[PDB]
Amino acid sequence: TYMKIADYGQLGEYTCDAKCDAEFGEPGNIRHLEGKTYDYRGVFCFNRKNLQ
Amino acid sequence: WKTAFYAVEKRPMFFEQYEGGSSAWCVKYQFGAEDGGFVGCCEHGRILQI
Repeated sequence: TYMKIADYGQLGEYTCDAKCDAEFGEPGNIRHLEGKTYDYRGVFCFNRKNLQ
Repeated sequence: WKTAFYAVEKRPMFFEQYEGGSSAWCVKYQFGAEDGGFVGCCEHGRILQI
C-alpha cells in the first residue's frame, strides 16, 4: 500500500489587518490505497535417456 | 500613626502576559496586586470638626 495525497487545501486568505484571528481553510486528502502483485508459473518435463 | 492604623501588604503589583486570550496577532496583559488595611486601637487618634 502507499499514500496518494490528493490536493493540499487552501489555507491562507489575506485577511484585513485588524482582526485578532485567522479564518479556517479547506483540508487535504491523502487516500491510503493499495495494490497487489501477480505470479507467473509453468512446468515442462523430460525423459532421462532421451536427454542424455 | 505607627500604631493607630496598620497597613497590610500581601503581594505587590505584578504584570504577566495572559497566555490564553492572546493570539499570534493580539496580546492580552493582566496585572494585579493584593493588599489591605485596618485600624489598630482607635483610642490613639483624633479628628477635628466644625
